[PDB]
Amino acid sequence: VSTLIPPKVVSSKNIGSAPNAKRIANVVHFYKSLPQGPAPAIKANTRLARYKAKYFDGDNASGKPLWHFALGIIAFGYSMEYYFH
Amino acid sequence: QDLYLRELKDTKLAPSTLQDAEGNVKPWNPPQKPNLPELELQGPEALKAYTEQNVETAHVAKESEEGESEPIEEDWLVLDDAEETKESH
Repeated sequence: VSTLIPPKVVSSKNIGSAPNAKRIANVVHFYKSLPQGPAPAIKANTRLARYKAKYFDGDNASGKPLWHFALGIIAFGYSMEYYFH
Repeated sequence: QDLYLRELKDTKLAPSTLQDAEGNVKPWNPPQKPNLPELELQGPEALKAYTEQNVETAHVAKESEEGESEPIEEDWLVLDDAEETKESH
């Protein structure tokens, strides 16, 4: 008999139902987000970090470190091969 | 003119008692004094609704109703109903 008032009732529930769950999921991660490679930490030195940076990095990612390890184990084992036989 | 004067006073005297003089009515027996002034005076009221329209009965306008001073229940119910339909826009 009178005029009910829909057009300003969105205060109680934000428009949409499915994207409401994703709103909180995607709005919160943008605060603590790296602008462009912040704190890359590409430089380190712990007597083995240089080897990791030079060979164990994703830029090369080749089979050369495995061959170097094989050569090193051969060099180490030559001495005890002489010692045993 | 004999063809004129006698017919003239004949056409004057015959309705003289009818209209000019108060001699009821001579040409026809039924009375006219208590018929058109009196019986037919209610004729328009007889054909129409007597004592119902000629009096022009005036009905005072009924007071226009409203929400009947409901400042809590009506507003809350309207808001809840709009909330029910807002999820399915």
